[PDB]
Parts: sequence; structure tokens; C-alpha cells
Amino acid sequence: MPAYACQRPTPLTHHNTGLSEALEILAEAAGFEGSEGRLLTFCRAASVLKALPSPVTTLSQLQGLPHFGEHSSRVVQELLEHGVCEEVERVRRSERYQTMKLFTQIFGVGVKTADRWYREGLRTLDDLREQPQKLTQQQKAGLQHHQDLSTPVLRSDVDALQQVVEEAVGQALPGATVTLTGGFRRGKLQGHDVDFLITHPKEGQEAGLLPRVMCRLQDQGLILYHQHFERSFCIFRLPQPGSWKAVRVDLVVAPVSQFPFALLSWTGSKLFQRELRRFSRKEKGLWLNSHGLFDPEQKTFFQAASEEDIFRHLGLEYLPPEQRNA
DNA sequence: CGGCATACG
DNA sequence: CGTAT
DNA sequence: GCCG
Ligand SMILES: [Cl-]
Ligand SMILES: [Mg+2]
Ligand SMILES: [Mg+2]
Ligand code: NA
Ligand code: NA
Repeated sequence: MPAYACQRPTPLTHHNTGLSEALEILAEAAGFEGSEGRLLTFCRAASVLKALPSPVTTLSQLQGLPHFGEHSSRVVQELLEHGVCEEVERVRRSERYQTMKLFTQIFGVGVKTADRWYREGLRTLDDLREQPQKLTQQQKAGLQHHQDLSTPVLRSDVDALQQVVEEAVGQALPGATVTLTGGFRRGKLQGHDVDFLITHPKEGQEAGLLPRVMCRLQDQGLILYHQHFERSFCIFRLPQPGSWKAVRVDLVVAPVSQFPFALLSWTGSKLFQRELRRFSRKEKGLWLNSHGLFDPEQKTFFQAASEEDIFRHLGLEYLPPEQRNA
């Protein structure tokens, strides 16, 4: 078992679902407390289990696995022996965990804002609605639409959204293309948002594109919220039988020269990308981001024509999106 | 021990 | 500060 | 919390 998540295939569904979910509770709780190192270890340990070819049934099967030390091994041991890990259950029922989860799930609210509100004594969404003077416009929109944004987005929803985005993109710039990214490109059947990557085959033609796209979507009455650039974090009005629902949609523009890097980045998973960038820098001495791959010795950028190119330039076996579910 | 990904709005 | 993978 |  290699030590980096980008070195091994990780499918969307796997054979250690309960164990990985427990470790991810502890990762999430660590994040709520600002312990980024511990969050990363618990995420990595959970991801190792997702990459295994069969269920862990005995503690000895953790021997030699990366990112399993005394703490993560104890969690697994308790789940194997008793079906439950006392630390995990204590987190789950804690007021701190439940409230931080509720508040950070709001669009426009991060850990720091949620923690401040928690320390002020706030606990519920209606507590927040009672004092709207304290909310940003983004937070107001997140709170108004919270119920819809908590409802899973389905694949049928995604196909509908892609058509309306393509229509607006086609008027904004003929020849521009729309690619589905994020979790849906990795094969998810449900999600909490939809991610799109937009480019144009002629380098430079994509400059100024996103404002033209957003203006056209807003004129069609489809935008319930946006910040108005090359990234837009929107709330769309999606038709439903006899009604509609609010859906989070992210629109990103990249020049075609950078498209492979942007596609790789926005397809994720989040952990896969962190691990890939860590691997690039620490093992290969190359600096990776959503724009390119930089050699800091030669001071040159690696031209890539495909995701396959990027994996090759990092010395990694290619993984299709469906195997990047770290 | 230091390090833990990297960007944009 | 928030957002994203 | 774990690795190198
Ligand atoms: Cl980036
Ligand atoms: Mg997404
Ligand atoms: Mg997200
Ligand atoms: Na949030
Ligand atoms: Na998104």
C-alpha cells in the first residue's frame, strides 16, 4: 500500500465503508477545532481503507498500512470488537460537533465564523435568522436556501443544468465548451453541488467570458444568488415538477493551455489533489496547481495536452476520475 | 523535530 | 473572512 | 496524528 493517495486507485464504493466513515467523523471534528494536521491524518487513514481490496476483519490486517498508528488503530479495533467506537460516538452526540456541522454547512459560513457564533451561545438556524444584521449577503442567501441546499442533487438534475449552462455559454462565446467536473465526473450519483469547467479551443478567447455567461443566466431568471473573474459560486433555480429548487453550481473558466490542469484539479477529490500536490513537491520537486506544473530549478512550466500527460510527467500510473475518490 | 496543497472572490 | 477541488 |  503506497503512502500517497495519488499512487493507488480509490473507487467510489468499497469494502470498509463503516470504518472509513468513523475515521472521517474524527477528521471532521479535528477540523472544527482547527487541528489541520490531525484532520489530514484521519482523512488519509480513512482513504487507505477505501483503497483496500476486501474488508478489514482483524486488527493484524492494519500492520504495515500507512497512516495507521496508535489512535486510528484503536478506533478500528473498537469497531471490530464492539461495533462502535466510544470516542466517535461521543463526538457524534456532542453539542459542539452538531452545531459546528450545522453552521459550517451554511453557504458563507466557515469554521471561524461558526466557532465565533458557538462561543456567543448560538445553536440553531433560527438563532441566526433572529439577528440578520450580523449576516453577510452571502450568509443570508445560504440561510434562506439552506433547506434546498441540504437536499441531494441527482444525476438528472445535472443533465438539466448542463444544458442551460451550455445555452448561455454558446451565446456568450460561440465555440466555448462546458465540461462536468467534481464529484459527478468521479461517478457520484448524488451530490450537494454541480461543478462545471468552461474553456474555448482558441487560446485567449476565454478572457472576459464568465461575466458574459453570468449576465445571460441572470437574464433568464435562473440565478437566485451570485457574487456579482474566473470562478463563480452560484445558487441556481432548477425546475422541478410544478415547482423548482435551489441548487449550488460552480462555474470555472480556464484557458485551453491550462485546461488539463484545471480539469485535474476540479475533478478532485479534495484529498486526492492535496496528496497529488504534496507528492509533486516532496517526491518530484515540481510545484502543481490548477494552472500548471512548474519546475523551480529550470524555471519552466510543463505543457500538458491531457490529464494523462500530467500523470506521466509526475511518474504516476494514470488513474481515471472514478479511481480518484480518495 | 517540521511538515502537512493551493488557489480565487 | 468566504469559496473550491 | 502520523511520517520521514
Ligand atoms: Cl490551484
Ligand atoms: Mg462538487
Ligand atoms: Mg465542497
Ligand atoms: Na459553509
Ligand atoms: Na463545487
